[PDB]
Amino acid sequence: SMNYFVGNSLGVNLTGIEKAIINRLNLFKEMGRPAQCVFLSWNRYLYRNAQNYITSSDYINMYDFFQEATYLERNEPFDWLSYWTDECHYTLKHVENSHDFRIYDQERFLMYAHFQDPKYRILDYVNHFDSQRRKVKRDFYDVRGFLSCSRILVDKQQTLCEFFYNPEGDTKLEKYFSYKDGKPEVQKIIVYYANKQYFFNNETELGAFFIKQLYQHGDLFFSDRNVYTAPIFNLTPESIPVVAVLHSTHIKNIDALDSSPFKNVYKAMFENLSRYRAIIVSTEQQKLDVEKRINHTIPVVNIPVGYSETPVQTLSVKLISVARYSPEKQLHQQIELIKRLVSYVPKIELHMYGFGSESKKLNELIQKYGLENHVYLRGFLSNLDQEYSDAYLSLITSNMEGFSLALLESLAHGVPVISYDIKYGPNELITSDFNGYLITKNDEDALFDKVKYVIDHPEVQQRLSKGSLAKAQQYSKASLIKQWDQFVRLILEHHH
Amino acid sequence: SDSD
Ligand SMILES: O=c1ccn([C@@H]2O[C@H](COP(=O)(O)OP(=O)(O)O)[C@@H](O)[C@H]2O)c(=O)[nH]1
Repeated sequence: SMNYFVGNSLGVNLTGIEKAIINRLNLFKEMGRPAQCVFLSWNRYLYRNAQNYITSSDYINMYDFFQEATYLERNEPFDWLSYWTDECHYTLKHVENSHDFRIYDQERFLMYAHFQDPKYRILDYVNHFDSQRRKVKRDFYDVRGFLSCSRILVDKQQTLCEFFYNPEGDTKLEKYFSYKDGKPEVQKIIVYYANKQYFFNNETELGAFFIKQLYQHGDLFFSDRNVYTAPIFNLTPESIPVVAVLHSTHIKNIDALDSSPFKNVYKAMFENLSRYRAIIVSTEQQKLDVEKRINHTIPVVNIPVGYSETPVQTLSVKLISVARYSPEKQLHQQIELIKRLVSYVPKIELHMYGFGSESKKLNELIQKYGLENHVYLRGFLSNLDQEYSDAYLSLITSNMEGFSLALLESLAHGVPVISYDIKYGPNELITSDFNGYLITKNDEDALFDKVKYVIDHPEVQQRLSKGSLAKAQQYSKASLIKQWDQFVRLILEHHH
Repeated sequence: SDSD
């Protein structure tokens, strides 16, 4: 009985979905159910990126699995430099301003080696050259130490084919490529597994094979990176139970519920809905829309993507905004709001945490309106727990939203909120006159009036802040555990 | 040209 959360990889900076997959793993750990993260892409850094969040036992990477490197950890470091000098009698030439070396057999140039670290304990790649200095092969090293993939080059350093090795050096997978729109596209895959050879045309067919090899009767799969995982499960049998998790809005236009096409990333799942046992969304509002859109052809269930768990409310009057600096969030309006408010409340300040394209434009409107000591673009911040202790109110002025971990955390710190009434997320975390207020989309005047009203009524802000503590508590770890356990119990018995 |  194993529960597989299938995303794609883990980066250095975790995306929303990667965060959601890890958080679901942690809950399943506590609850006591077997869970692992399944990753699909080839990433010879995955073990480093993962180390700060999960254990080697906690995930199976597809390429690690067929390279017999699942659960493996770091080798003892290996002095490549002395191997090449003392054992091989090669001549090494450090490149300045880098962690690189050219490697020579006397006058002959052999190899170009990139080390990751400046202590040269993490060999990253090594390029090989023929007698005409043509670069013929690239050797790509896993951070754990072994040579993970060799890549054969043609023409202008174009990728022709790749070989993937277990740590002892045996070839376990082959891949062949042809270029399309300037980029290599897979045209074949060979896999050496079970003392046999297996053949495929693309990486969706290999994933489907991967999935089948993990499946024992009783297992449960979760499609979390549906642009990739949904085409894969669509090529595996219906006897293998799988739940589609959506992690954003399901349609290109939220304003045409009945008719808007589904988002591109969810098309293949929605076109083969009977493959999946259920869909999981993060809000009750989105559960209701998807249920109606699919005509209840399968269960839809809302389970939040995050949970709630320092001094708070230590109250100048601090407004806050935790939002990427992007068009959707319409952060200028928050500047406009402050423009009007400072004349009535001049001890006011508005801290906007996040980053993005729209920073320059936002800095300008600050200068234009003389608010430089009232509106601060504070950038991205690794933890905001100190920033929340003295926040009077938070503001959301976006035109489209999703369930916000940030909003959930801010409500755990007693910070009430005023938000436009847009989908999705606001309505999930914000009961009007309980922990904040919901405003009609783009009503900058009702926004002003409601923001003004709470400032002029601290005792209201107390109620709202107490309501935010009450709101947060409904998203407890144990609340999420209970939903998840129930959902898994119910899904598996219907699939009996 | 020798690095990537
Ligand atoms: O400046 C920032 C902005 C966001 N976050 C964190 O990003 C997470 C996800 O927030 P949200 O869902 O708003 O991010 P989005 O998915 O919109 O980028 C939350 O835990 C926030 O605390 C942060 O630490 N600092």
